[PDB]
Amino acid sequence: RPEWIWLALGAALMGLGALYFLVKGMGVSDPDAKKFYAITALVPAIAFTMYLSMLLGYGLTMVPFGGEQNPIYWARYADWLFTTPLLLLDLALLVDADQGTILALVGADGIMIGTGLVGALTKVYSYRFVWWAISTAAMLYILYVLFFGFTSKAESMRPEVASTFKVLRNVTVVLWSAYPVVWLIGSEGAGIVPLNIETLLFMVLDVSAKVGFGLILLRSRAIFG
Ligand SMILES: *C/C=C(C)/C=C/C=C(C)/C=C/C1=C(C)CCCC1(C)C
Ligand SMILES: CCCCCCCC/C=C\CCCCCCCC(=O)O
Ligand SMILES: CCCCCC
Ligand SMILES: CCCCCC
Ligand SMILES: [Kr]
Ligand SMILES: [Kr]
Ligand SMILES: [Kr]
Ligand SMILES: [Kr]
Ligand SMILES: [Kr]
Ligand SMILES: [Kr]
Ligand SMILES: [Kr]
Ligand SMILES: [Kr]
Ligand SMILES: [Kr]
Ligand SMILES: [Kr]
Ligand SMILES: [Kr]
Ligand SMILES: [Kr]
Ligand SMILES: [Kr]
Ligand SMILES: [Kr]
Ligand SMILES: [Kr]
Ligand SMILES: [Kr]
Ligand SMILES: [Kr]
Ligand SMILES: [Kr]
Ligand SMILES: [Kr]
Ligand SMILES: [Kr]
Ligand SMILES: [Kr]
Ligand SMILES: [Kr]
Ligand SMILES: [Kr]
Ligand SMILES: [Kr]
Ligand SMILES: [Kr]
Ligand SMILES: [Kr]
Ligand SMILES: [Kr]
Ligand SMILES: [Kr]
Repeated sequence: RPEWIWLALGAALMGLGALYFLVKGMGVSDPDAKKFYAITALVPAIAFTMYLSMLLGYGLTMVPFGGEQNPIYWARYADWLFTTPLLLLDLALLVDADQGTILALVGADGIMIGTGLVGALTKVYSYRFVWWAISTAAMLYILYVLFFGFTSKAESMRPEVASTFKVLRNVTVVLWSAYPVVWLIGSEGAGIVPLNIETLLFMVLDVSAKVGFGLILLRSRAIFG
């Protein structure tokens, strides 16, 4: 399986990212700051587990569509189901979002990843893209609440919080927006690029969205109470 190279590198970078965050957090006692270390280290730990599972051949299924048997890594969606809500919780704790907003984001993130997977398992080529469209609408709902709602909340807090939140907000909009496009061009969608290139592109986005995001958050004074 040519994609195995990117599964192995993906596992190695998520694993080292998780260990990095844990070692950096050992120099921290602030209760507020520890909550962000715990969440931010768990995200690449979950991704490490799912990349290792896919590398060893677990979390793969064949879906017939477009008159072919198509390899679909469903473990990718299992990873995203747990990690995308932890990343949204990092942002929600930074701007001290209320519990209702937190539930609405988790729910919307559940629809985004759930309909993602339904589309990936859909046997009628055409309907794959209806589910992609619903998943994308849910992502746009999330990015709207983050970009407009959370910025407004962050601007009513201390400037250190507004400043860190804006950088994390900018990275999230850019990286999250790439995912639906990679799905469209990859083996899950139109099959313009082969599985091994889809895997490489998801791996770069995942490492950027977990380790990159995590470095920006945990280097900031905004996480201290
Ligand atoms: C750690 C990984 C992260 C930040 C993953 C993000 C994943 C997405 C934003 C996925 C979104 C998708 C759509 C909006 C369209 C349909 C397919 C998905 C699931 C790739
Ligand atoms: C600049 C990046 C913004 C990304 C988050 C929003 C994603 C798109 C979702 C729905 C459309 C929102 C309408 C945007 C108009 C701008 C309004 C304003 O700046 O006052
Ligand atoms: C056929 C794979 C189903 C995915 C389980 C969440
Ligand atoms: C699906 C679009 C979400 C934006 C809310 C105004
Ligand atoms: Kr590797
Ligand atoms: Kr550690
Ligand atoms: Kr956590
Ligand atoms: Kr996991
Ligand atoms: Kr895990
Ligand atoms: Kr596994
Ligand atoms: Kr799995
Ligand atoms: Kr799983
Ligand atoms: Kr998982
Ligand atoms: Kr988990
Ligand atoms: Kr969460
Ligand atoms: Kr996020
Ligand atoms: Kr959240
Ligand atoms: Kr909710
Ligand atoms: Kr929910
Ligand atoms: Kr979720
Ligand atoms: Kr899922
Ligand atoms: Kr579409
Ligand atoms: Kr999808
Ligand atoms: Kr960015
Ligand atoms: Kr970015
Ligand atoms: Kr986009
Ligand atoms: Kr998109
Ligand atoms: Kr496409
Ligand atoms: Kr990418
Ligand atoms: Kr990227
Ligand atoms: Kr980043
Ligand atoms: Kr860090």
